[PDB]
Amino acid sequence: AEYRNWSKPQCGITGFAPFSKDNSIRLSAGGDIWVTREPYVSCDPDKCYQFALGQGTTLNNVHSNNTVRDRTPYRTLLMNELGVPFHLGTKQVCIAWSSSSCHDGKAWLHVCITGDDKNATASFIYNGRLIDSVVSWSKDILRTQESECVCINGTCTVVMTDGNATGKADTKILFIEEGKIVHTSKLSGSAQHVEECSCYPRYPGVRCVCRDNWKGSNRPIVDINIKDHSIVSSYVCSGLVGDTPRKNDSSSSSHCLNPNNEEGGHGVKGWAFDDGNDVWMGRTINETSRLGYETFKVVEGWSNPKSKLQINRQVIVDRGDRSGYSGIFSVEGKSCINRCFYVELIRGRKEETEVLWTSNSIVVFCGTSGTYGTGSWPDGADLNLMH
Amino acid sequence: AEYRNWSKPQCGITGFAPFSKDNSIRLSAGGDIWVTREPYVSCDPDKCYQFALGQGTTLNNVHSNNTVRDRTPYRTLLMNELGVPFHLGTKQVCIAWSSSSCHDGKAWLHVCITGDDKNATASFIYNGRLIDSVVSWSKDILRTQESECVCINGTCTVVMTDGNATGKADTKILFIEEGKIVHTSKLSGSAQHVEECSCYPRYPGVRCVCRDNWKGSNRPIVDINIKDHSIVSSYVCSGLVGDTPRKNDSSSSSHCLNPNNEEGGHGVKGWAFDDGNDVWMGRTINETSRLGYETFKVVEGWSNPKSKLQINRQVIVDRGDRSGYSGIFSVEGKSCINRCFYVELIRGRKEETEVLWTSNSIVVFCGTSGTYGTGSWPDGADLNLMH
Amino acid sequence: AEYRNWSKPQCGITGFAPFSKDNSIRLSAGGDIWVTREPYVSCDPDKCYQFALGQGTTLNNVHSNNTVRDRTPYRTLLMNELGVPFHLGTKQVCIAWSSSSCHDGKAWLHVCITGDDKNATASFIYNGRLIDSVVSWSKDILRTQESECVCINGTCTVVMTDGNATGKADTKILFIEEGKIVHTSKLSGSAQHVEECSCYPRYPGVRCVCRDNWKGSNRPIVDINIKDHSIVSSYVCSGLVGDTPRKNDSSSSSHCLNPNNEEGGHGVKGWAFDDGNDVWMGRTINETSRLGYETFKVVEGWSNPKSKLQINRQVIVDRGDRSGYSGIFSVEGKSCINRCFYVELIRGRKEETEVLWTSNSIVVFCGTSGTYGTGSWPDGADLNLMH
Amino acid sequence: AEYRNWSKPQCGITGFAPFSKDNSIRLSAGGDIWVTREPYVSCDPDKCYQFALGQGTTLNNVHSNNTVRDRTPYRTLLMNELGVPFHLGTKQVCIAWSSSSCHDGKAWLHVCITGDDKNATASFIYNGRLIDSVVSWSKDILRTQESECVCINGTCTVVMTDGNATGKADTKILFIEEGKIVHTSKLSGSAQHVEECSCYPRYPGVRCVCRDNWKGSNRPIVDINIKDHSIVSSYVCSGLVGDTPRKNDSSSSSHCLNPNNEEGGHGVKGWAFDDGNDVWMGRTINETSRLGYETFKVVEGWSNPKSKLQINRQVIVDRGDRSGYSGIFSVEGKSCINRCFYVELIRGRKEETEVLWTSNSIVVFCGTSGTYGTGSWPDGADLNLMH
Ligand SMILES: *[C@@H]1O[C@H](CO)[C@@H](O[C@@H]2O[C@H](CO)[C@@H](O[C@@H]3O[C@H](CO[C@H]4O[C@H](CO[C@H]5O[C@H](CO)[C@@H](O)[C@H](O)[C@@H]5O)[C@@H](O)[C@H](O[C@H]5O[C@H](CO)[C@@H](O)[C@H](O)[C@@H]5O)[C@@H]4O)[C@@H](O)[C@H](O[C@H]4O[C@H](CO)[C@@H](O)[C@H](O)[C@@H]4O[C@H]4O[C@H](CO)[C@@H](O)[C@H](O)[C@@H]4O[C@H]4O[C@H](CO)[C@@H](O)[C@H](O)[C@@H]4O)[C@@H]3O)[C@H](O)[C@H]2NC(C)=O)[C@H](O)[C@H]1NC(C)=O
Ligand SMILES: *[C@@H]1O[C@H](CO)[C@@H](O[C@@H]2O[C@H](CO)[C@@H](O[C@@H]3O[C@H](CO[C@H]4O[C@H](CO[C@H]5O[C@H](CO)[C@@H](O)[C@H](O)[C@@H]5O)[C@@H](O)[C@H](O[C@H]5O[C@H](CO)[C@@H](O)[C@H](O)[C@@H]5O)[C@@H]4O)[C@@H](O)[C@H](O[C@H]4O[C@H](CO)[C@@H](O)[C@H](O)[C@@H]4O[C@H]4O[C@H](CO)[C@@H](O)[C@H](O)[C@@H]4O[C@H]4O[C@H](CO)[C@@H](O)[C@H](O)[C@@H]4O)[C@@H]3O)[C@H](O)[C@H]2NC(C)=O)[C@H](O)[C@H]1NC(C)=O
Ligand SMILES: *[C@@H]1O[C@H](CO)[C@@H](O[C@@H]2O[C@H](CO)[C@@H](O[C@@H]3O[C@H](CO[C@H]4O[C@H](CO[C@H]5O[C@H](CO)[C@@H](O)[C@H](O)[C@@H]5O)[C@@H](O)[C@H](O[C@H]5O[C@H](CO)[C@@H](O)[C@H](O)[C@@H]5O)[C@@H]4O)[C@@H](O)[C@H](O[C@H]4O[C@H](CO)[C@@H](O)[C@H](O)[C@@H]4O[C@H]4O[C@H](CO)[C@@H](O)[C@H](O)[C@@H]4O[C@H]4O[C@H](CO)[C@@H](O)[C@H](O)[C@@H]4O)[C@@H]3O)[C@H](O)[C@H]2NC(C)=O)[C@H](O)[C@H]1NC(C)=O
Ligand SMILES: *[C@@H]1O[C@H](CO)[C@@H](O[C@@H]2O[C@H](CO)[C@@H](O)[C@H](O)[C@H]2NC(C)=O)[C@H](O)[C@H]1NC(C)=O
Ligand SMILES: *[C@@H]1O[C@H](CO)[C@@H](O[C@@H]2O[C@H](CO)[C@@H](O)[C@H](O)[C@H]2NC(C)=O)[C@H](O)[C@H]1NC(C)=O
Ligand SMILES: *[C@@H]1O[C@H](CO)[C@@H](O[C@@H]2O[C@H](CO)[C@@H](O)[C@H](O)[C@H]2NC(C)=O)[C@H](O)[C@H]1NC(C)=O
Ligand SMILES: *[C@@H]1O[C@H](CO)[C@@H](O[C@@H]2O[C@H](CO)[C@@H](O)[C@H](O)[C@H]2NC(C)=O)[C@H](O)[C@H]1NC(C)=O
Ligand SMILES: *[C@@H]1O[C@H](CO)[C@@H](O[C@@H]2O[C@H](CO)[C@@H](O)[C@H](O)[C@H]2NC(C)=O)[C@H](O)[C@H]1NC(C)=O
Ligand SMILES: *[C@@H]1O[C@H](CO)[C@@H](O[C@@H]2O[C@H](CO)[C@@H](O)[C@H](O)[C@H]2NC(C)=O)[C@H](O)[C@H]1NC(C)=O
Ligand SMILES: [Ca+2]
Ligand SMILES: [Ca+2]
Ligand SMILES: [Ca+2]
Ligand SMILES: [Ca+2]
Repeated sequence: AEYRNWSKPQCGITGFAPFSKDNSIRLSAGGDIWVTREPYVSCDPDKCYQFALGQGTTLNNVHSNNTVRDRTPYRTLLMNELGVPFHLGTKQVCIAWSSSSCHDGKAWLHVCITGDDKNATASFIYNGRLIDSVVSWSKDILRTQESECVCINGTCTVVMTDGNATGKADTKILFIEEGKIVHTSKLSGSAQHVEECSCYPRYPGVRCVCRDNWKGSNRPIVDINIKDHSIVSSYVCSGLVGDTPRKNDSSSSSHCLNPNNEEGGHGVKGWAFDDGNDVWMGRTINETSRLGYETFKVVEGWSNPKSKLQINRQVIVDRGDRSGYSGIFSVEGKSCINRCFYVELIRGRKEETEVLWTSNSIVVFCGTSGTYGTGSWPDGADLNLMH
Repeated sequence: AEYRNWSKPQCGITGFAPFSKDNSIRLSAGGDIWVTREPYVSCDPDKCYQFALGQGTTLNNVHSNNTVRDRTPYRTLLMNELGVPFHLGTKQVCIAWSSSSCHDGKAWLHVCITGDDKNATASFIYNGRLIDSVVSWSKDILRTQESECVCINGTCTVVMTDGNATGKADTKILFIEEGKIVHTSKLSGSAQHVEECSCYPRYPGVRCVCRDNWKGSNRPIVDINIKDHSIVSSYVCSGLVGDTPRKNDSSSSSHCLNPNNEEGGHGVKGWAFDDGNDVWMGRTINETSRLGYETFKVVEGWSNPKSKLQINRQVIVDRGDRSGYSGIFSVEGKSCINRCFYVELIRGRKEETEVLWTSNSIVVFCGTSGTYGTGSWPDGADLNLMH
Repeated sequence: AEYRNWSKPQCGITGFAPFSKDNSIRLSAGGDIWVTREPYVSCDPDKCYQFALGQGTTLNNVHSNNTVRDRTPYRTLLMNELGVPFHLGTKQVCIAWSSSSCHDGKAWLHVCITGDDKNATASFIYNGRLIDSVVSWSKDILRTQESECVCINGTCTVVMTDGNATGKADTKILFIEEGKIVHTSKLSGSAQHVEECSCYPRYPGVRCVCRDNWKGSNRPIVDINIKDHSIVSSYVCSGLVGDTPRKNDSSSSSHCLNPNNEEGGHGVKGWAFDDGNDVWMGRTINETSRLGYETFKVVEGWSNPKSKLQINRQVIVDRGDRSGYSGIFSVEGKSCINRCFYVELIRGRKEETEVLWTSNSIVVFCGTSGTYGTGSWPDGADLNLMH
Repeated sequence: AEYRNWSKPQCGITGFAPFSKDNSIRLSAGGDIWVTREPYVSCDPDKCYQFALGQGTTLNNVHSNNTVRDRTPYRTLLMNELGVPFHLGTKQVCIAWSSSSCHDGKAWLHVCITGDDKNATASFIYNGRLIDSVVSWSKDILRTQESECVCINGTCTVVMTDGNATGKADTKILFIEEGKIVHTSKLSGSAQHVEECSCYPRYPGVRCVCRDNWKGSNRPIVDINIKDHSIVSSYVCSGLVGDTPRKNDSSSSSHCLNPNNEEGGHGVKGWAFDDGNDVWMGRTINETSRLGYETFKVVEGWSNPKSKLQINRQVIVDRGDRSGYSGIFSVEGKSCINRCFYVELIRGRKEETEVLWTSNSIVVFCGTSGTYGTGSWPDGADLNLMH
């Protein structure tokens, strides 16, 4: 077995085709299913896997009460093959209320953060063995991507943040080899606040589209040179911005090198990627809450901050149904690298009070060069009947 | 590992021997079992697998209400080893309310159709990665075989239909190589309406026996030349016809090249195959509803439209118990290709109103050259006790 | 991989050491567990597997009512690794209300009998594919060993019976190669009635100790020459007889070549094997019902019909707890062949009326050349609490 | 595959990082989970596994009543991959109310003790086959380590004890090769009473830190020469003693070669290991009951009986939550041997009377040479809600 290099061109993409759906919440009304949140997908050279942060409990279970909370000692990283719902046979690969995983061609790396908010620990687990660990450096919720990291040759990059979420924080890029931290780079550039990055290989390096909880609804970009460990950062230029909350499509604006100072203070994990000067992106349909999910291409949106020209829109989750985090993963093919994405479908507290729990299911789409129709693939659970 | 060619003679067949039974519904009264329909079987070079379209729910579950419906966003293709019932550990391999799967000797191909009725998407997934996709062409429920496809050398064929079910529709044969659609052929011949084909390798090509919802109770045949992509079609000549509804065995008639215009408008998935001039077939026992299942050979039934001479009848499901879809799969042996079949055993709405759900179990028989007795292997669940 | 020959000497045996216990019934009071009976054990070159005839239902399930019945269309052969209880993920390898399985070094063979009592079908499944089948020859419950068969070189033997149980029947020995019946030998010798044989390799051939429902409480022996397919039969000489019902140890008698005409009409599956002129055997402790299980060696018991000299007695199940069928399996070691056995622990109807079901758990002991203590390992479920 | 030698240096350790947590009890309030106690961890060259002594029942199950008892015929050794909770699919690898397991690089060895208290049997199972067994020698609860054994070259050592727990007993060290007992050494040295040893490879030999139920709260040490089978024993010198009950840190004393005669009569399984003249150890936080768990290094604590200078303290379980047994396991790396430990988190009777059962979950930490923060990772189940 060989290290991955991702040294192939991105595949031609006219849009996205359905790929997987787990129906986790619907099953949990008649079965023993983990309570989860912050899920993601990542693939080794053979199969794809779905991950999520468990809440140390099943859904039909007294311990699912108050699982809206984000950090407990009971949260672990769950790992299953894509399409296998999180049942009692699921392997808990580490302790974590924030995590990232990736496969370098030979083995899995998991970055797992747990412990106290003001003094958390990141554990680096490679090939099933703990290789390294680092303590929180700003003493304020050390946290990482909640989606897959990227390994090129033998070196994996992962973006971690520590500090005030709605303000100035310390973001670092770690370079990890067989689980060992071999270098640490500070975030550099014009992206001020960066969190929950959705990274993807863009040979010779790594590109990430992130979440800005501070001063903007246009997403930060972080480019990682995996050889000299240099970092450049900016924002997705597209005048159609990708975060939530945001202004409506008439009033919204963006900049290539600065936050847009529109609907700052909040945000959501999301993704985008470049196709020449165009950008492919997803986002919630509703501008203020996490309802619906839509995907489209913005013509010149990767370079033109005034471009509002979208095309190839697809509705993934219709506007009336709940969405959540979303993120990108990459799949190596015969001759090109495809881009896929997952959407977290959050149900429960606080927005829905019929139940006491908070959990999610997922839906997964993959890039295609063929043709496709329309549809909507929501969570589909009836919370009024789950009593 | 090598591509399959199926370049062996069909095995001598005196009838069929019991092979597998899952008891899915009986278990679901005391366990967490998927609600399913439209199941089928297919084998890689080593093991056999059972597939079905899940309904995104278990049986003992509030979400099993109204699962008589055929297309929802929650339906996925379930895949287990043959004999393993669909429990919560079952892998959902794709999103689908219509599907087909086959193994070419190296990896699995899944054809998965989901989305809106008037604008559905077929996803082509090979070796766990999405390779291609195509949109509905007639904007009227793009749909496929609900049983295994067939791969010869590296090329898999699958029959898809789009358009009016009880009338004129557009049926195409797709040629797929490592998940990529390499050619598309239009249905040609005297079979007017063709749906839910049961295909089997008949080297050098592929043969299918299908369902005619339009003008006939004799089953359409489709012959696929896998090299030049040419298509010839006709009907099973046998005066004992294989569809449901149908006329009684005295009044029924058939033609080799035309629908019999008897009990048109309805139908059911089924199968048949040729043994020289004879045809081996199965069908429901009751002429008007899906009750019972019987298998027999019609002497000269593959070529004589007037032949009503059956022999080697076996009762698979006695006349008083519910059956459903059935289909063929092929198993490569040491020196010959065997033919096997599955029978869907449907329970629930609308015909049985004691419950609110609709699901099935299955029973599987394989061709034999030995001897066999008699029996009946129904679903066996007591719906009156499942409250 | 190579065919097994079992061409090693039997290991030195001073008794038996605990090996595995599944606690199936205790678990079923708080989990989804198959209802089973007639279990057995068999090992491929790497691991050991436990088999049983399922009743097409779990225990906590309305369909477990009246599972005292022996033959239904819903019974299947369950197969798990030894120590894994029969949960919903268990593979049902075939349809069967009577079965036998063995591994020849390359793949598994399963002999599976199902269908009507007066017209049953034996299915021969090798390496996951149906290879052969045979119909009942006496039209009276074709039935087989309910324990492992034995393969030497490439040839597996299995003993099947058809006809009146409490009288004259037709017993045949089948020789099976890669699932194909290559020869059939009629039972020959002085063993008149032979059923539910417990066979074990005794190179160059196969030896079986069986159950006589007709005229005796001393167990029949069947020796199978695997090359010329010749059969010799007799009885276990030991004056301490191995069947149930039987006379007390003072009044019991035996013969090497004839049934003892004591407590004829009934019986139970069991086992014994030779150690020079000595016999190692197990049997129920109670003489009339299936209570307790004990193992011992009878000095000269393999050749002396008057020998009542036992030694190395071990209690496996104390006299007050329920036992059932038991049987032998063989495990190839570095330089010798060990002998092990399982005991079925039956609970439920008809003897226990607190519940409506009938099922079993198992306990497994293996031959040892070391030392051992005492104990008792019953089923341990409290049926009064399972309501 | 090759035998393990553990011929690498111990890894540099600044403390311990979180590694795994199973949340077994929280899940059992909404799922079918084994009742267990006395768990441990052990790793083959590829993955780590979690073991425990099952009680032959699940938690939500009438048979979990009175599972505070230590020895029943229903207790079996459960084995799962680390992180997979003990669900109904868990393999019961042997019968045991006391056990030890280890992997020599080629296969697993399990030492399994069951049977009567005054006449128990140890079964030695290697590569899935029973190879040897030995009877109790002092006729008073033959018992072993309840954590992993250690194999160097092809030879595994395991420490077993038989006799009065709160007094003089007979402790032997067994040397096992491919499951066969090849030598037996009597405990020799100044450690009088030795039980439940936590052993770890310290090339060229094996070192164990044990529990003294007799005359001391300082832990016995046993050094095993794996070539000449010689045994030296002593006590952990550290003036901060590792057992429970114990005196407070001001009043406690220790000796290198004698029990401290403080809080004799009781004790708990635990661990420690040497780092030059320093000792790394864990222990309960509360001096008298099994509440809390803390880890630290005692400067010169491996050689100085008066040293009370601790540093690098970490709280594993805060002082108000229940702990239990703990033990060490070793993980071979690229160039060094790491040391990890597990902590049993006991819930239920007798200390907690809201429920009738007694069970545990676990938490696992691994040695690290990086940095870490703080936290507390208790069991987290709410027993008041589990009714
Ligand atoms: C079955 O499924 C398939 C696959 O899913 C479906 O096909 C997909 O359908 C969707 C939905 O329509 C399409 O996405 C939309 O695309 C258009 C852009 O494409 C159109 O316009 C292009 C540019 O045209 C202009 O220039 C050309 C010269 O270059 C000139 O000729 C022309 O007259 C015009 O001036 C055309 O190139 C393009 O034609 C091509 O494609 C056609 C297929 O669509 C085909 O017929 C042609 O042959 C040719 O190949 C095409 O006409 C986007 O406009 C659109 O996004 C708007 O609409 C969505 C709702 O769909 C809405 O959510 C968005 O916000 C956005 O709406 C804003 O913009 C509109 C235009 O500015 C405006 O009308 C709206 O009111 C709204 O304005 C608001 O926002 C803007 C900023 O965005 C702001 O400034 C305003 O103030 C205000 O706030 C979608 O992205 C897919 O491309 C299409 N996919 C494929 C592969 O074909 C199919 O529908 C399904 N079939 C059935 C039966 O269900
Ligand atoms: C911890 O666990 C271990 C391992 O499990 C336990 O050790 C095991 O213990 C069991 C139970 O005792 C033993 O099995 C029994 O074995 C004896 C046979 O062995 C004894 O007798 C041998 C022959 O002695 C005669 O000849 C010699 C000369 O050859 C002469 O010296 C002697 O005086 C006598 O004349 C001896 O060789 C043998 O000694 C050897 O072993 C000893 C250990 O046991 C050891 O001390 C010696 O050093 C030496 O090595 C030994 O004394 C069987 O008799 C016995 O079976 C009877 O008892 C069981 C109940 O245990 C009962 O169910 C059976 O039915 C049977 O009882 C019938 O026969 C008896 C004798 O005829 C009679 O007294 C009974 O009333 C009864 O009679 C009825 O049946 C007969 C037909 O059977 C009928 O004709 C009558 O009319 C009537 O109906 C057991 O098989 C194991 O061998 C032993 N295992 C080992 C490895 O040591 C240990 O007990 C446990 N420890 C603790 C503390 O729990
Ligand atoms: C985020 O997480 C990280 C990682 O977990 C946290 O960092 C860890 O924090 C813990 C908790 O403090 C530390 O463990 C404690 O370590 C100290 C020993 O280290 C201190 O003392 C050393 C010796 O100092 C002496 O000598 C030097 C010269 O050699 C001289 O300069 C000095 O003045 C003094 O005389 C120092 O080397 C050491 O400094 C080093 O480390 C510092 C970081 O801590 C750093 O600032 C320095 O730069 C330098 O590198 C340091 O000052 C142990 O004393 C302590 O154990 C005591 O406390 C725990 C509670 O924490 C208690 O449970 C123990 O029982 C014990 O308390 C007894 O002893 C005390 C001293 O004797 C006494 O005050 C207590 O009352 C008590 O006495 C009782 O017991 C004794 C016997 O034990 C008995 O005789 C008495 O009668 C009585 O019964 C802990 O082990 C970790 O080392 C530290 N880890 C790391 C990697 O840094 C961090 O806190 C977290 N951050 C946040 C914001 O949460
Ligand atoms: C996190 O950072 C934000 C900066 O965005 C801080 O909020 C600012 O606080 C000052 C002083 O109270 C106000 O004048 C500003 O209006 C706030 N800014 C915004 C954008 O609302 C916040 O206090 C920081 N948190 C901590 C704990 O330091
Ligand atoms: C689907 O096709 C059928 C043809 O079989 C159409 O039904 C026919 O409709 C015409 C006009 O209403 C009637 O005169 C015929 O008697 C019908 N034929 C039969 C066999 O019943 C049907 O309308 C078509 N559906 C659509 C949506 O076009
Ligand atoms: C085929 O099945 C149908 C039911 O689908 C049977 O028709 C029923 O017959 C009984 C007795 O004649 C009537 O009371 C019912 O009203 C009928 N049911 C329905 C739904 O129409 C029919 O008898 C079966 N045919 C054969 C040959 O067995
Ligand atoms: C099965 O065989 C037994 C022979 O063991 C038959 O039972 C005998 O029947 C005759 C005639 O009724 C009686 O005189 C004998 O006493 C019976 N023998 C015994 C040992 O009880 C039995 O009838 C046979 N069953 C069938 C269906 O033929
Ligand atoms: C187990 O050993 C202990 C020795 O520690 C025995 O307890 C002692 O018994 C004597 C006589 O009754 C007392 O004088 C001592 O005070 C006891 N010692 C302690 C430390 O409490 C105990 O009896 C032994 N058990 C058996 C069954 O022999
Ligand atoms: C160690 O744990 C024990 C309990 O095992 C604690 O003792 C309890 O203390 C409270 C408050 O002092 C008393 O009300 C209880 O009666 C005690 N319980 C028992 C069972 O004795 C003790 O406080 C703990 N010690 C430390 C240092 O935390
Ligand atoms: Ca934002
Ligand atoms: Ca029809
Ligand atoms: Ca008998
Ligand atoms: Ca002690």
